Amino acid sequence: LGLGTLGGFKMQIEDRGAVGYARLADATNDFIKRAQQAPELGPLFTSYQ
Amino acid sequence: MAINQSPGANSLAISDEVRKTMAELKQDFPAGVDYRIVYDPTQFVRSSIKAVVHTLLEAIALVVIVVIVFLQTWRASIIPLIAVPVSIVGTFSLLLLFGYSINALSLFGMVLAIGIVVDDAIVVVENVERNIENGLTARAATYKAMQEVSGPIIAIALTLVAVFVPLAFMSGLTGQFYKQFAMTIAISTVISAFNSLTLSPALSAILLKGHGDKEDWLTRVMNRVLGGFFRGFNKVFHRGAENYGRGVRGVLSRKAVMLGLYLVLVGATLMVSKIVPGGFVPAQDKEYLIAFAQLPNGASLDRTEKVIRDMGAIALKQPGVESAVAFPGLSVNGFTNSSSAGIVFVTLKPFDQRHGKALSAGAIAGALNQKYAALKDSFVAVFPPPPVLGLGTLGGFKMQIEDRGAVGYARLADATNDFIKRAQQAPELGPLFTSYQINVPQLNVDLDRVKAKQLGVNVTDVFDTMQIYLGSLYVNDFNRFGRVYQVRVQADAPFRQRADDILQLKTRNAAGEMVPLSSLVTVSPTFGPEMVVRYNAYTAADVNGGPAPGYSSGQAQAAVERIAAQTLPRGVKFEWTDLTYQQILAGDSAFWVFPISVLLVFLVLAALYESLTLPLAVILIVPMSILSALTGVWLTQGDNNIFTQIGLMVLVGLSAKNAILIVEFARELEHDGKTPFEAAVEASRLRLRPILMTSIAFIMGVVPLVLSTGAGAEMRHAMGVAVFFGMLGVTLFGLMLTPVFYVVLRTLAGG
Amino acid sequence: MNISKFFIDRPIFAGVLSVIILLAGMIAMFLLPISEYPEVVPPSVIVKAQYPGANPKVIAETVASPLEEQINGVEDMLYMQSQANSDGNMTITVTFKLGTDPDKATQLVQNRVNQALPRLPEDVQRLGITTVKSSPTLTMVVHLISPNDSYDMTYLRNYALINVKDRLSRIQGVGQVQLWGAGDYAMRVWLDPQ
Amino acid sequence: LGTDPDKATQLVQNRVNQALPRLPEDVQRLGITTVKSSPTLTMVVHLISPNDSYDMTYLRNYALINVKDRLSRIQGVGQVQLWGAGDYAMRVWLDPQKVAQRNLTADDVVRAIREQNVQVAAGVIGASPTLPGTPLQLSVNARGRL
Amino acid sequence: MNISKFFIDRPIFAGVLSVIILLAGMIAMFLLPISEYPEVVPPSVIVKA
Amino acid sequence: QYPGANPKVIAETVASPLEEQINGVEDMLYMQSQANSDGNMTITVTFK
Ligand SMILES: CCCCCCCCCCCCO[C@@H]1O[C@H](CO)[C@@H](O[C@H]2O[C@H](CO)[C@@H](O)[C@H](O)[C@H]2O)[C@H](O)[C@H]1O
Ligand SMILES: CCCCCCCCCCCCO[C@@H]1O[C@H](CO)[C@@H](O[C@H]2O[C@H](CO)[C@@H](O)[C@H](O)[C@H]2O)[C@H](O)[C@H]1O
Ligand SMILES: CCCCCCCCCCCCO[C@@H]1O[C@H](CO)[C@@H](O[C@H]2O[C@H](CO)[C@@H](O)[C@H](O)[C@H]2O)[C@H](O)[C@H]1O
Repeated sequence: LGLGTLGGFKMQIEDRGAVGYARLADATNDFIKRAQQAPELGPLFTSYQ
Repeated sequence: MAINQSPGANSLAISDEVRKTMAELKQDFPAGVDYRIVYDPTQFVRSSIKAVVHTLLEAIALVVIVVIVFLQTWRASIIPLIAVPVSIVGTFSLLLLFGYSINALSLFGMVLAIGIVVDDAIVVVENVERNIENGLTARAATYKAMQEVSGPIIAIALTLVAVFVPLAFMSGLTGQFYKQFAMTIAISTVISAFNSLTLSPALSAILLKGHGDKEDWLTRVMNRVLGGFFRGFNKVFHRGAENYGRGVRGVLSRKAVMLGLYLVLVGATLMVSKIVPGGFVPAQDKEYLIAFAQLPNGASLDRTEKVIRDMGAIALKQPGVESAVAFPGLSVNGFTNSSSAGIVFVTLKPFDQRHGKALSAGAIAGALNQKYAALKDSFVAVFPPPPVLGLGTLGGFKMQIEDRGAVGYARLADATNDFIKRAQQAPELGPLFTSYQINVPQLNVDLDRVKAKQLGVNVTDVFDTMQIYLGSLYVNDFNRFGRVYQVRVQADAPFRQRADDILQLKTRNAAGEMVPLSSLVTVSPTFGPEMVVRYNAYTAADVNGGPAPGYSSGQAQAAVERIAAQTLPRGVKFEWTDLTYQQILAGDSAFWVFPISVLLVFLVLAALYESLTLPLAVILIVPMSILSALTGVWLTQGDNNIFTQIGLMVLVGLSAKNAILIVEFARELEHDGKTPFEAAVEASRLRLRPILMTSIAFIMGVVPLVLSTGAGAEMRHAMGVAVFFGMLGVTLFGLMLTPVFYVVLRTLAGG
Repeated sequence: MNISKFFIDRPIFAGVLSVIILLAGMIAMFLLPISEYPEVVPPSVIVKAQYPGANPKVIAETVASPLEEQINGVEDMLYMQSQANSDGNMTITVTFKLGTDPDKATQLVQNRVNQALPRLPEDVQRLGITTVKSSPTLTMVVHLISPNDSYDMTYLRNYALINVKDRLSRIQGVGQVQLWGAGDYAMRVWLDPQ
Repeated sequence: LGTDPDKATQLVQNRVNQALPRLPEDVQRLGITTVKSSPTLTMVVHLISPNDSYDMTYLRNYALINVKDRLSRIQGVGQVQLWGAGDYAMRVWLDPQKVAQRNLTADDVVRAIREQNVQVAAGVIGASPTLPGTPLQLSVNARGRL
Repeated sequence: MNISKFFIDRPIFAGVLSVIILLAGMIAMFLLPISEYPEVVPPSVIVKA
Repeated sequence: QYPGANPKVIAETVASPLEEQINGVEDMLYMQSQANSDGNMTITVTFK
């Protein structure tokens, strides 16, 4: 209890430059789509709504 | 941005990481924003590390040279070559275990320890080689030499621990420094002893050539290339050995005259101990100066920023100066904010850089003080930085005169100026200065309370108007880039620059009428303090002063204490507060540290010799090395600072080692049926060579620290000549006096 | 006495011991603290409070004085001094006996300060009081600079605060990052009292 | 037994701090204190008036002002505790008949004391930022507390 | 199975060990905590209001 | 708790000042705040 799928990573996209919550979601969705276009990662899910 | 490290941190790791982070962040800097590493004092410890590393290599090379000259086998020199690094490098692990650190003091401890570790290796390899020169084989001569010295090796380790480890148990700041020196040396001593019993003899058994078995690859060439030098040095060394034997015989004949000279020299040791002025931690160029600006009391910060900029520009035109780090508004009293004061930290170019003779930290500071003297809007003085950041005064006092009886700011100020006024008479005390100021201009505002309440005006309304307009109330927070930032309202700049701007402020009465404070308040000029300092919950005024460094602190503090008992009015007492209050708490351990350590060394020696008198033959020799060292510092007119004291301690240790082996050799010769006279002479002759080997190794190490002009060679030569004289005396007194003591104590053993 | 016999006959055993001695020494060399001097300055706790506009006497007696009443008598306290300035800042330095643990002292001083805290004026409470262990060891000084005056002191401090300070503060043995300079950004409302 | 007194005090202090906002306002204003019990009594020293010249509250105040903190700074002394009369206070003893005579509530007089016994942040003249070559920075003094 | 042989023959060594024991005890005598009892009352914390 | 307050309002007027003060505690690995629509605010500070 306390490990969270250890054969995996977790990361943080941070709004450091006053972009919007909406523009922040835009950045994360561009990142997820581009990470699907790189053939080295698996499925990337978020909980950001 | 001041980055401050945690206890047990790595200055070097932090500094490199800061520089790497800054280089990464500068890539996001908007054009017109930059960074500068203004002051990076970790470079100091870095040079100290190089200081050790280089000094170690020099020393290893030196001992090899000495061994090649005396023992004339390149194979014998591998014994120090491996033993010394193993001991020194190994020290770090025990240093870690005891939660010590690599600081400048402990590195200096290591450089002094290099001498003791090198002496250990010389003693073991010279003994084995001497037995071999008596025709034994490597294995057999190693056995015999180790039976000769392994007992003394353990006893000298214990004696060195007994000298040094008690020092680590002192109290206060002195104790905290000695702790580093002594723990480092003690660890190295124990490790070197262990190597002296296991690794050095095993190496010399497997590497020293016995009679026969010569030439192999390098020995033949070495003899070919250096045979003339070998033969000449052997000739002169032979000559010196027999003249020394004659000298020992002469002194042993006039043993009573020798004792007389020794009593004279003990007196001279006391005299030179009291003639050389005491010190604690010498002044080091820390690569910056601190210029202070104090304008006339109550001056505005804009006036101060102009004075500070002028000072900075002046410094920037001064040679050797690298930067002007300026803070208009920064007060020396507490690093708090004052309108009329400011600081410029003048950083200097690197010491090896174009700092020359006339371009030094003291010279730069004197020039800046002269030029700043022609800034007449302010008092300016540029001062040298503290040697250790956090303690300051370095042989001076500071105390707090306290108003314990509600005597008021004014009467307390009168009392403190009266104290300064009686104390500058003549008790050797110096320029006692204070920082307690109660004549900064101010404004007094009188509120007619009844008149306000008759006008329908609330007294809280009057004060709230004064605060919000003149003192700027903080209202609530507002959000910007998700972060909070404080809205603050205040009267505008034009409306508060000026006393009667108070009078134009209007509150409102209960009726709704704007009443101006011109009609309910009076504004008058007055004087007050800018900073109230309350020490130990008492409003207090500091005074600091002291005697010159060739005077101590206790007599000065007795003078101030007497003066205060004479001068302080009713209800105004005083307390000490800093290094002086901390010392006053300390029971001066030293009065028990040195007796305990001499008693411990006596006991260790007593066990080794099974004699109650032979330990004296060692102990009675140690005052002389003190004399040798102190006259050295006296001949350069330096001071007895803690660095030179730990040097003094290692010198007493070295002299004790030499004496212990001389005496133990004489004892075993006497147990072989020799009269004390011939036992003393034969032992002294036997031990002469290794003692000379160590002495010569040190003196050749001292030669480069004397021929180093133009460089950072103030402290190099400063401890250089001290070590030359300390070595000369250690050797001379040991060889000329330990035989005398042995025979005297030995013929005062029974009957 | 032949304590050396066993090794004279076994040079490899003796070498193995010294190589172990050496290896441990090199390991510790790369694990030790590095610093210019040891911990020599007695530890202290620092309490900071603003009372903007209040005279240093008002700050001394209605802000600093109650806090000292609560702080006074904390265990292992060597001495204490408060300092109130005309710019409205109040700073108490409680110095503890050498060898006190800085963290235990700060926790004691924090408790005392909390006991006193409701005794402070509302404005001093609203701005907040802070109690921190002083980290006396200065590693290095980094300045942000505007070399062509593009940006001003408050801008530079704000930049340091937003992008720079925390990266530095996270390094490893860095105990404190202290900014010295102009004030941070604020919304100022400058009344024309007329 | 054997729990560490200082950590235990720290834990209880954290918990009491959590509880604090649930307390009535008045208990908050007077304050809470959380302190480790130091059970080991070394000695008890009395302040005394041997001919009744000074009373218990004077004596306790004197202990508080002059004696307690010095004794508490002796090495190994963990706590000095005063046992006796209350510390000094400015007491206003209301005559409720008279207070009603002027048609006033006790609430009203308490508000008057809060209004008229209060420090003032009187401000600073010529403080930064200022426009011209304003020569001085003058702080303002004004009697607020009685 | 007896060590004392070594010390019978070297009385000064035996004395040195014992005098060191004595000296250690004297130093400690002047460093020890002194009270009528040990810490037997369980520690307690007190909150006042 | 900040009952009724919007998660953005909680994140910006509650979480943000608390984290600006918490920021820089010794040996702090990282921190996360989480504001929920039911009015709750939760900060987790993970240490070394
Ligand atoms: C044989 C005698 C030897 C005498 C030894 C004297 C003590 C030597 C101390 C060894 C250093 C231990 O501490 C270690 O220092 C190094 C640099 O040396 C620091 O290193 C840091 O600074 C250097 C600067 O050049 C960088 O290249 C490196 O990447 C960085 O991490 C390490 O982070 C730290 O772990
Ligand atoms: C910090 C507190 C430390 C407390 C302990 C102090 C003890 C100090 C120990 C020093 C070592 C003593 O070690 C002792 O050395 C002497 C050398 O004089 C040896 O004795 C030697 O002298 C005798 C003379 O009769 C010779 O005949 C013999 O061949 C030789 O070995 C002992 O056999 C050895 O045991
Ligand atoms: C391998 C060998 C190691 C050698 C070890 C040498 C250790 C020497 C330790 C010296 C200790 C100095 O430390 C100091 O000791 C003295 C001894 O009483 C104490 O001093 C105390 O002694 C007196 C005796 O009347 C008391 O009345 C007084 O209250 C106090 O001053 C200090 O509180 C302690 O700090």
